[PDB]
Amino acid sequence: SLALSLTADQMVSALLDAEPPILYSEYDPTRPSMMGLLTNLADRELVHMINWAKRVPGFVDLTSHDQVHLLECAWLEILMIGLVWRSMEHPGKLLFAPNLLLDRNQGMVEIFDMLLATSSRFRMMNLQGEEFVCLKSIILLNSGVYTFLSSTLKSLEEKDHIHRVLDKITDTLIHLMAKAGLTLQQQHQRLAQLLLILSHIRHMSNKGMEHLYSMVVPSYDLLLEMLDA
Amino acid sequence: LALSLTADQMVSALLDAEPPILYSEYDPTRPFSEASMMGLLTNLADRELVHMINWAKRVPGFVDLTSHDQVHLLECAWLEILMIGLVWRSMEHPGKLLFAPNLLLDRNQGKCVEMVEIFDMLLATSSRFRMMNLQGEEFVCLKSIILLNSGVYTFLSSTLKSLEEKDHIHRVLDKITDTLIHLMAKAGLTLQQQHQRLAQLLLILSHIRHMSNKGMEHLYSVPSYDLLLEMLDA
Ligand SMILES: COc1ccc(N(CC(F)(F)F)S(=O)(=O)[C@@H]2C[C@@H]3O[C@H]2C(c2ccc(OCCCN4CCCCC4)cc2)=C3c2ccc(O)cc2)cc1
Ligand SMILES: COc1ccc(N(CC(F)(F)F)S(=O)(=O)[C@@H]2C[C@@H]3O[C@H]2C(c2ccc(OCCCN4CCCCC4)cc2)=C3c2ccc(O)cc2)cc1
Repeated sequence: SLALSLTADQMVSALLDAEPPILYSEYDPTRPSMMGLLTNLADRELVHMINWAKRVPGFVDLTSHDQVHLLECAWLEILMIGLVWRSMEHPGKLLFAPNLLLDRNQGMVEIFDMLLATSSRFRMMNLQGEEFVCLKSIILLNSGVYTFLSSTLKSLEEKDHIHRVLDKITDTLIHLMAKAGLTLQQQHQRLAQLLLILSHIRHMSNKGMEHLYSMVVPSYDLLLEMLDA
Repeated sequence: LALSLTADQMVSALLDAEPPILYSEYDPTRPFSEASMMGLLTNLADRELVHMINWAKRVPGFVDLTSHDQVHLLECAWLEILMIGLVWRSMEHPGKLLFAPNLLLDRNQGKCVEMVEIFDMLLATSSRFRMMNLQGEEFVCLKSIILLNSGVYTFLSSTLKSLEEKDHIHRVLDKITDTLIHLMAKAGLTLQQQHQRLAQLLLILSHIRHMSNKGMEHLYSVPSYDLLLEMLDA
């Protein structure tokens, strides 16, 4: 596997090159709904996410089935971390798209507040683009790894592979911090601080999901089809 | 005092603060029904909660926070703490959850649901801990991280006080991180292995959050603010 042979700098480069573009809401600036705009935006982001996933080093070494399970578990967290990153330089506001910039007053409010808090945390920490892409990849690989239903040798090799790629991403994060001039202590601390926020993103994704089942999630089969294509 | 602790004193303080393992209500009618399974687990959890508050009060830095912030952290973290305790106890019992020494359940007895899905996840966490050879000293660090980290991002914070509280939480979390690293360095791990193992332990916390959320979601009808406040004051 090419992925396990990458240096820190090549891992960063691969992830930066794979980044999807920032998409616009289909809001017509000449025409005078919220869920409609977000749904349409998310549906377009999802197509890019599948193609971005395929470019995350190590991801395509997995079976199609395991690729889908990871996307199933991670998709909402990935959209959410994207949103939080885009919003970082806009305190008090969520930048769903350049033409859909919302404050607290608008759009559940609970989930909004949590997204804003994550954004403030990223700002306070001076989160860098290179760090962002590492975290986004970690979410993809980590979110679904503990819930693989299979007991075959293959499933064991797949889990092991995921853990090895996650270790590479960890090495990458540490290398970026050492290059930026952080001491060893600061490196371990900052890595912990970044990984701990992932647990908040899991939470937000779960609450988002919970607030939905008062009323569509991409199915296994839909995701499998999108991967195959 | 908490920010002046060395790695070794932090470990010591956490080890000394560990709550006892409780027993489930003696001699329930077996086999279990949904109602009585939930009855036994609820009673067990309610008793564990009192000990958890006493344990929390001894986590270095926790009692420096306002009562209000102490409660908010326990509110967000309590189920994750019970869950990580269960996973730790179950580590040396593959395929089984050790709710208590006298309540050791295998997957088959999860099917008393609406349960089995969350059981499977708990078992997977237990196997992950086993495979990684998770040590007691590491466990107590992780459990403290959950307490301090789970509720820290959802402080409705405008005041300088709220900012100093959050800063304090982050400084104590940094100390726990240093502590975990020190334990790993002492155990003989290289620098690379140290960073990797720390990452692997912290990433499991995200799965424990998930299990806590799903547990909550599968609840078809939580310790109140007032209960938690009262237990802290006492
Ligand atoms: C269905 O899944 C959820 C889960 C939670 C919520 N939410 C409202 C709550 F149900 F919770 F009340 S939410 O958590 O607040 C969610 C976070 C943020 O706001 C919502 C939203 C958001 C809306 C709608 C959507 O549908 C797209 C999926 C529909 N498609 C998938 C497969 C093809 C056909 C159907 C996804 C995402 C956001 C978003 C958007 C973009 C972004 O780049 C970043 C963030 C809403 C929907
Ligand atoms: C039988 O039907 C199900 C259905 C699902 C599950 N669950 C999945 C499974 F665990 F079986 F795999 S579970 O819902 O996720 C939940 C996790 C675990 O089992 C339940 C339970 C649990 C019960 C109750 C409770 O407090 C109840 C209320 C507490 N008090 C608050 C204020 C005063 C009044 C009440 C907390 C916790 C557990 C526990 C318990 C202790 C522990 O040390 C570790 C774990 C289990 C059985």
